[PDB]
Amino acid sequence: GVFEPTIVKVKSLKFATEAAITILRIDDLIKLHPE
Amino acid sequence: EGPLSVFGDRSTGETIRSQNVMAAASIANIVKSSLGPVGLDKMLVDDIGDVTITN
Amino acid sequence: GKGAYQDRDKPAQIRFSNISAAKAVADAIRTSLGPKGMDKMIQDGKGDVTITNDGATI
Amino acid sequence: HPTSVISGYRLACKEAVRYINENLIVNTDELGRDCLINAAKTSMSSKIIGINGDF
Repeated sequence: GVFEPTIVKVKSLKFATEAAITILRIDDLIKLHPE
Repeated sequence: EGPLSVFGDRSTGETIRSQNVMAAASIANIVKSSLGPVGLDKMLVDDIGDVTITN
Repeated sequence: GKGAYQDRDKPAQIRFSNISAAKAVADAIRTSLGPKGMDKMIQDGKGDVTITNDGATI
Repeated sequence: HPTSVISGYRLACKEAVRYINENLIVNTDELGRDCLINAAKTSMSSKIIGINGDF
């Protein structure tokens, strides 16, 4: 009697992959000083 | 620095990829102790002393 | 030839400073070019964060 | 090259979701009340009201 809705596993996989891809596409950073 | 006078700090190469991974990794470690039926809870005390307990 | 001495070096220096400064910008965004180029993160002084590959936006 | 890695991730995600439609359990096949009760109990574990699930 251990159950979870499928829309939890299904949506978690999609959201995690998108957040992993966007971070992975960064090779350099530029930070501007406060005015 | 020399070229690219931008008035700011820039990082390139392996410097920013490793730094990004640690920043992402540290977030997981905060909440890794709140998963599963054997998980536990946390307090979050602000400056004004208001207490909050949640996992 | 035999004369026409150039006694002012400032024009010769400013041109070489412009060559170095302009070349530096082209080397900065050289990476973001191509089907296998990558992006950049720009953090403003306000705190805004943008991730982009567009060359005019950078 | 990371663009090769990114394409590898997307293929894995798309195939995993297609596969997950084989581990499906039909709600109506299970008892209507039992499946709802157990699902609520499972999502209520690891909380302050864990052992109080049945109530």
